[PDB]
Amino acid sequence: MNPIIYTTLIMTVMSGTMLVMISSHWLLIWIGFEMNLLAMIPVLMKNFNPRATEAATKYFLTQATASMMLMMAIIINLLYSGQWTITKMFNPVAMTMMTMALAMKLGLSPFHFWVPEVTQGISLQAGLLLLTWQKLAPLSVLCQISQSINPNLMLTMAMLSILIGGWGGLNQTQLRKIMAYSSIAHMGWMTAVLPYNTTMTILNLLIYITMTLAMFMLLIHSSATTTLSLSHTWNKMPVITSLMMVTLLSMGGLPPLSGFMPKWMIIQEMTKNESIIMPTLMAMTALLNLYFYMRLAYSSSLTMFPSTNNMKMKWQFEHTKQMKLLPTMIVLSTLVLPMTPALSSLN
Amino acid sequence: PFFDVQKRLGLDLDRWMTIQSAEQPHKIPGRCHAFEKEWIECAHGIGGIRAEKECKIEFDDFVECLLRQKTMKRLSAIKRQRDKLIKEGKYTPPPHHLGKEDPRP
Amino acid sequence: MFMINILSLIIPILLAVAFLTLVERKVLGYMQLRKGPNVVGPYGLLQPIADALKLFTKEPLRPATSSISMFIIAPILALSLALTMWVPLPMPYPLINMNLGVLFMLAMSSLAVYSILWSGWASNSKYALIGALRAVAQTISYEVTLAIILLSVLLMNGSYTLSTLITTQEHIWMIFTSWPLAMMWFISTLAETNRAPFDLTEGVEYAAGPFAMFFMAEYANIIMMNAFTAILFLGASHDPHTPELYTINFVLKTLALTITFLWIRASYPRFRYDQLMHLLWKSFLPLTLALCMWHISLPIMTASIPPQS
Amino acid sequence: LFQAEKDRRVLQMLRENLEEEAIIMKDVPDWKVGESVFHTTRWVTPMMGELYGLRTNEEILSATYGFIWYT
Amino acid sequence: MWFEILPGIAVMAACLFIPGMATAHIHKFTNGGKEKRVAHFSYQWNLMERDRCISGVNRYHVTKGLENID
Amino acid sequence: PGIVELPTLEDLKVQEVKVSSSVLKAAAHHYGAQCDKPNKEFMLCRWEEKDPRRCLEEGKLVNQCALDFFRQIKRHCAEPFTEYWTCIDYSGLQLFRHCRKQQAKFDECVLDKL
Amino acid sequence: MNIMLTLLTNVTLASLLVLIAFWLPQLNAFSMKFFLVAITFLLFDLEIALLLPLPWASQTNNLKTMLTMALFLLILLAASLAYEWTQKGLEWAE
Amino acid sequence: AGRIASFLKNAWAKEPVLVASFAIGGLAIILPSLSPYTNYAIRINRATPYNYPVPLRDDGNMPDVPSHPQDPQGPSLEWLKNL
Amino acid sequence: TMYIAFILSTIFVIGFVGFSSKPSPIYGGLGLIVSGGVGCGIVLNFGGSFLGLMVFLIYLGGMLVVFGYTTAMATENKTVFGAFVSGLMMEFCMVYYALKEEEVEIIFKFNGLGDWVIYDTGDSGFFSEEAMGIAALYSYGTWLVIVTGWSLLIGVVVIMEITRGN
Amino acid sequence: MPLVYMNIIMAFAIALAGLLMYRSHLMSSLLCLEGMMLSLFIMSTLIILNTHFTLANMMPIILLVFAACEAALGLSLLVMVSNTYGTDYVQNLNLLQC
Ligand SMILES: CCCCCCCCCCCCCCCCCC(=O)OC[C@H](COP(=O)([O-])OCC[N+](C)(C)C)OC(=O)CCCCCCCCCCCCCCCCC
Ligand SMILES: CCCCCCCCCCCCCCCCCC(=O)OC[C@H](COP(=O)([O-])OCC[N+](C)(C)C)OC(=O)CCCCCCCCCCCCCCCCC
Ligand SMILES: CCCCCCCCCCCCCCCCC[C@@H](O)O[C@H](CO[C@H](O)CCCCCCCCCCCCCCC)COP(=O)(O)OCC[N+](C)(C)C
Ligand SMILES: CCCCCCCCCCCCCCCCC[C@@H](O)O[C@H](CO[C@H](O)CCCCCCCCCCCCCCC)COP(=O)(O)OCC[N+](C)(C)C
Ligand SMILES: CCCCCCCC/C=C/CCCCCCCC(=O)OC[C@H](COP(=O)(O)OCCN)OC(=O)CCCCCCC/C=C/CCCCCCCC
Ligand SMILES: CCCCCCCC/C=C/CCCCCCCC(=O)OC[C@H](COP(=O)(O)OCCN)OC(=O)CCCCCCC/C=C/CCCCCCCC
Ligand SMILES: CC(C)NC(=N)NC(=N)Nc1ccc(Cl)cc1
Repeated sequence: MNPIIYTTLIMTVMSGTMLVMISSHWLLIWIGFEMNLLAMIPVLMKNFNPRATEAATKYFLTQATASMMLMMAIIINLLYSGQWTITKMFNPVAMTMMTMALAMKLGLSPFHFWVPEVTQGISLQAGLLLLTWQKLAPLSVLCQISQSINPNLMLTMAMLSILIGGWGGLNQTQLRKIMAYSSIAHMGWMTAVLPYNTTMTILNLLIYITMTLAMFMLLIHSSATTTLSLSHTWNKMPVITSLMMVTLLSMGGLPPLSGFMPKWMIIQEMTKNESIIMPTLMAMTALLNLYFYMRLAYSSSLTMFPSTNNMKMKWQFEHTKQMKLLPTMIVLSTLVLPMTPALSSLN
Repeated sequence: PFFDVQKRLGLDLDRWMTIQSAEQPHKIPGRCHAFEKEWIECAHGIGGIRAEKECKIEFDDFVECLLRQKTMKRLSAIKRQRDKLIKEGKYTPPPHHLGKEDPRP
Repeated sequence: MFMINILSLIIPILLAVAFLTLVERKVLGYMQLRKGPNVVGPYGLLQPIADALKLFTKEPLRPATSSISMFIIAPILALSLALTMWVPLPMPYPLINMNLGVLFMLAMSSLAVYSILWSGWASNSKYALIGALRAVAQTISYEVTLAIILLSVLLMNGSYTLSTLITTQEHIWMIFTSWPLAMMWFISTLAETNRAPFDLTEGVEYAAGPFAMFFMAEYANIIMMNAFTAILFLGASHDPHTPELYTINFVLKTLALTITFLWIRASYPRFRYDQLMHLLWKSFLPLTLALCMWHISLPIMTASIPPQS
Repeated sequence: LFQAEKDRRVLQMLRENLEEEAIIMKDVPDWKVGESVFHTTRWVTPMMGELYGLRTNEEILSATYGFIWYT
Repeated sequence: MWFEILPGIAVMAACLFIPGMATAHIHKFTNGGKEKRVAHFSYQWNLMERDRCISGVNRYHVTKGLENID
Repeated sequence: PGIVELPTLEDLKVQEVKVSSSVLKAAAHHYGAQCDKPNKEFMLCRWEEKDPRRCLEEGKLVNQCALDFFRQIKRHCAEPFTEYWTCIDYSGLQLFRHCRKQQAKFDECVLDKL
Repeated sequence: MNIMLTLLTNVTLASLLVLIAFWLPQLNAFSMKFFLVAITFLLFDLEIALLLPLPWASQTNNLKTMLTMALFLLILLAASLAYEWTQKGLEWAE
Repeated sequence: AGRIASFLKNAWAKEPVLVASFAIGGLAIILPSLSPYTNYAIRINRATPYNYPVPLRDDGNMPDVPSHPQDPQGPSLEWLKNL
Repeated sequence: TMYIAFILSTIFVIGFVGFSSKPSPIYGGLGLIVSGGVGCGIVLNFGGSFLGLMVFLIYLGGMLVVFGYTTAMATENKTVFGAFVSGLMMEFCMVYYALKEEEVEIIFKFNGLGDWVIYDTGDSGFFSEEAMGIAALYSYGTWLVIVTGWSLLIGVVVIMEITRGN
Repeated sequence: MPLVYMNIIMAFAIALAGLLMYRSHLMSSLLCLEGMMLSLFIMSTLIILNTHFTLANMMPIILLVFAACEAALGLSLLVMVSNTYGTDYVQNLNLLQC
């Protein structure tokens, strides 16, 4: 792919998301979604191989079905209200269809399989962009339409997402599938807190994006896509393994790291509204995520797996490409707990 | 979520198309222009919760103009009663409804 | 009376198709220094009848490995769409006066593309299928070009009404106004109708009766295209009290255009497939877009925007 | 002139329909004659069904499809 | 010679004359010797309906005038 | 909610202008020039009241003005007007372009008489 | 109604002729280059669909804006054609 | 100007169709801006009456609003008549 | 009345049932063509002449032609008949319910009295409201034109890149 | 709401169900995807024309354009998959596992 074409497609994806986030018209929001998907498909199919083609095909099918459902919901809402402005939807059936379409776009359970499938199919940069941006946009739409969301359905989908992410991450071995299930669990947390405080939703989004960027960029730096491939990193650059370990600890919600702040704020907000059982179950279920994070950290940082012989040549040579904002994302993902009251600024 | 660039910069990207009581080409009015205008003027500036709680008469009038559910129900009831009456033969249509009348210019 | 009008529109078209076959044979003969059919009837005025009778009383060869549904539908669709495109044409009064007649013609042509694909896929033969695919590609490309040209021309008419076209051409000719568009329109109509130099398909499975259906559909399409071109670029003067003058003039212009079709077929060699494909996308399409821009800008810069009504 | 004629025709048709409704629905337990379905007292443009509900099928078809089917 | 092509062209012209002439004759016959009304717009359709109503014989082409009003 | 008030059929009766569209279109500019005041009053009433029931008297006045206008035309220029609207009626579109002679004669007649 | 009757008559006559001709003697007893043409045709057809409502758009009072938008659409169509030309999407080499 | 002149000369001998298309497009883009009749076209489009001219209630402070269609006040299409 | 629009809608649903039962790609394409023609008839009968002709032209001539063209250049059961029968039975049951009374037990509430009843007595003059609204895409709708053109150009680039291979 | 809207919504639901129930081919899935857009276009144009929403008449055209672009993208993906595997069967798309 030509660099000019690649940057044009990236800017088209970003422009589609910006159009979705700045448009007050349902037709314009749908147009932004269509543009985002259209420009996103080649980014997935950059490195051409049958696995990438299959991942792109599955992603296209899922996103097209979600877009059709979203347009149907828009039309149904227009039928009973005659309004195009994105506000509290005036029809429960249209609201349910919109919620299901946005859940399918985000990856919430039971619409989650395509997330690990595509993430394994595509490369690390494609997975990073996919997760981050393609979860950034529908969450903005949901935050705009929050006041009409059915709490029962939203919380059911959120809890299912958390459980499914935990169990999938427990069983998986591939780094990209682990990241996909982590994304599913964090989206579950965000959508669980969504019907109560969109500010907490945005805070969780920002923290999750920072941690995911840090983890994916560390994986790109180490050029590891499996557990055993990552197990050789300690013999070439042990600093990266330690940074990855602290990032994994933060993603598990362990205090006093940055990952504990979203869970803490969400628990507080949900327990303000006389909801105890849901926060308790959500907090207890994150232990599965922390378990597979710790299992991944054992193989890379806290132990020394056997190495190979060409690693000496690896030592002789030096990394050339420099990651952008990697130290900043590492610091922001582990040491911003004492700056929690900035959520008022985020408000 | 919603960065109101249109309101910040004074643009009109889609607010012209948002509602059907706005400026239409050749001043073509909508089907329910009056009802929508009344609902908007009732609900403006009081917030979503108060708009839903208070402008219920206006919203119901707008929805009735849009869908014509109650009017269709009333017409169907009248038609059903007329059909039942003419089945027994008690009621007979007038000449104009029967088809022998002079229309109006 | 409407059924009488429909029949008066339909049957003379088929008779004209048959005698157009006869006229094409005679004109080709006289251009090639031969004489053409002058034996079957007086000056050969029984050859279409003899050919029709033979093709009807000829044995068919329907393949065993063929979809009978498509094999029957394709000629029916082709003939129906060939006959349908005559109802909005004014001469001087259309049978069905439509506010948007041009879009109806475009839709009818686009549907008429389906006949080639269905006939190719009905034979269940690989080579006929490949030929049908190439024909479909050529037809859709020249459909794009025809649509852009027809959009460009009607910007000086004000609407999609052929009666309004006549009113516009009351004074002078759209061929005088926009002759490059006339050139490209004529060439694109040739390519769409698959006449020489664009008869790549004929340069097979159907025989006997069903073949005659396709032949009649193609010749009716040729006559309809010539009549449409005559109306669009060679508008005649219409007198409301004596409409027959316009009918005579329109028929003469249509005959002249069809005779020009036959003349070109006799005169010129055949294009290659890739050569004719490059002829459009690299020579006609850029000029068509430029002329579309020019014809959009011209009424605004000269304050000559046609009336909507 | 056409606006006045249209208003007069619409009012006459509405009055005829009201009289026929009063004649027919004279035995329903609770049925007000001429009752509106809107909370407002503002004039509402009559629907096509409100005008041609009780008339002949030929007139109904003419009123609903005459302009569409005329070519 | 080349004029032997004329009989076929003559037959083609005779065949192509029939549609337009027949359509014009039928339009004049079914409308009382006048061109068929072109109702391209709702205003024209309303005019036709008003003409039919004022004629009262259920024919829009039966025109009435000053002798009808007074 | 509420009962729709409708005028009775007795007050909805008025002498209609029983002329065809061709006749109306032939005498269109003159009709608009001569009966401008009642027509404008009725249109203003309709656009301000937004209710057909509130402007019946204006409609009756419009009908009366139209009838007076047509009677005045018939008293003086009945034959030129008849020729003009016969010429207009023939055209399917009822164009003014094809009757520039009958229109000229009618305009000469009305200018000299009225 | 008239158009429906005309279509029915045309279809009926075509079917009758086809069936008469069929039974009168029967008395008794992926190429990638070809695919890209279809996609390019579809995209240009969508552009044509956008460009169709031009005759009515010339009657508006915002003539400058309408002209700018029409020229913008045509320039984008030309740019798509030029991009395909330069990237060899119109080549029939093999 | 030698290089551009040579480029135009070569293009006019190798791709005359492309040269003609680009020239036509350039003229189409530029000419309407540098034309005096665009304002006339806009005025003609604005002068065409589609909707009914709903009258105004007289208040005694409308000197420029005519009281009759034939009154000298109000817009005049004399420019369109002589065009 | 004659319930012409209702009959057209029923035919539309039947064609959809067939093409969703999917006996084969070609037969499904033909059923989709039939359903598109029926929908164009529905919108034309309602009064959207330009939109109906636009759907006809675009959908059938360009969109379903390329589908068949791709299918024709590839050439690569009791379930279909069972699905078709089930769909026909469901549609007939819904039609019978709606005709007998207001079928409100569905997620929506439907009242059947007439598509002529649901119409309005308003009318325009010397212009088409649909045509003017669609032509307002240039006077108004400047943003829509820009975003749609950019989307089309990006789609051209996308289909160029994906089919490249490598 | 009248019965025409009911039939259009039922057609959309049937098309959606057909897409979600694959049989052998990916082409049939794309066909079912395009039927949903046809139903959406019909519903949108009926709603807009019924309420005389003049400025909304341009929405169905934009919807049709974007959905046709999506259809072209899907056809490109389908032909790439067919060139890779030999058939357009959805059974071959199983290299990636959940
Ligand atoms: C094999 C493929 C077949 C595909 C199609 C299968 C289904 C066919 C469905 C037919 C629907 C008919 C719709 C029109 C109904 C009447 C509406 C009406 O009055 O419209 C007035 C309008 C008037 O035109 P207008 O647009 O000028 O209207 C404005 C002017 N006023 C309002 C004054 C009338 O008529 C039309 O628009 C005419 C075009 C109709 C297009 C739809 C029918 C296409 C038929 C050809 C395709 C099918 C051929 C099959 C051949 C045999 C194959 C085996
Ligand atoms: C096979 C060799 C063909 C050689 C060329 C034949 C056509 C000659 C025209 C130039 C070449 C073709 C260019 C494209 C078509 C141009 C059409 C054109 O201009 O046509 C001109 C005339 C019609 O144009 P016109 O001059 O009559 O129309 C006037 C138009 N207004 C009023 C708007 C200014 O048509 C013909 O000459 C017909 C030629 C084909 C038919 C040949 C057989 C008939 C011979 C003449 C019979 C005359 C009596 C007929 C009955 C009269 C009853 C009252
Ligand atoms: C609008 C469509 C019109 C189509 C026709 C237009 C042109 C018509 C030209 C016809 C000129 C007359 C032809 C006469 C040919 C010779 C007739 C005769 O020789 O044949 C007889 C039998 O032939 C027929 O009976 C004559 C048929 C003449 C033509 C009839 C009209 C053409 C049919 C039109 C069909 C149109 C629909 C088809 C469209 C494709 C056998 O006679 P025979 O055994 O030796 O008797 C001994 C000879 N003697 C008496 C001199 C001693
Ligand atoms: C203001 C600061 C902007 C900063 C960001 C700029 C870049 C953002 C991305 C591009 C945004 C384009 C802005 C579109 C807003 C449209 C509204 C504005 O432009 O008014 C229009 C004015 O029309 C003008 O002609 C501008 C048309 C749009 C600009 C020309 C095309 C630019 C395309 C840019 C993107 C191209 C993508 C592909 C690049 C190759 C519409 O006119 P309108 O008010 O309603 O009615 C007529 C009233 N008039 C007569 C007084 C104007
Ligand atoms: C250079 C390109 C040529 C290659 C491609 C050409 C393909 C042609 C294949 C030739 C095989 C012949 C069968 C295919 C056409 C079938 C035509 C047909 O069905 O005709 C039926 C009809 C039957 O008689 P009726 O008219 O119905 O009754 C009155 C009797 N007097 O006509 C006949 O007489 C034909 C009957 C016998 C002919 C069939 C005998 C040969 C069959 C062997 C199988 C060959 C199939 C070919 C496979 C092609 C792919 C390898
Ligand atoms: C003497 C002239 C007087 C008038 C002069 C006025 C100014 C004229 C300016 C003309 C600009 C010059 C353009 C000509 C150069 C075009 C490039 C060229 O020469 O051809 C190369 C090559 C063709 O060669 P091939 O046969 O395909 O391959 C050969 C293999 N051995 O061209 C290309 O690569 C494509 C480049 C152009 C793409 C055209 C696509 C459609 C664009 C035209 C639409 C016009 C829109 C108008 C907009 C204008 C404002 C932007
Ligand atoms: C191009 C060659 C094969 N054609 C002919 N010389 N005549 C022709 N196909 N025969 C014919 C004549 C009239 C009719 Cl209605 C139908 C078919």
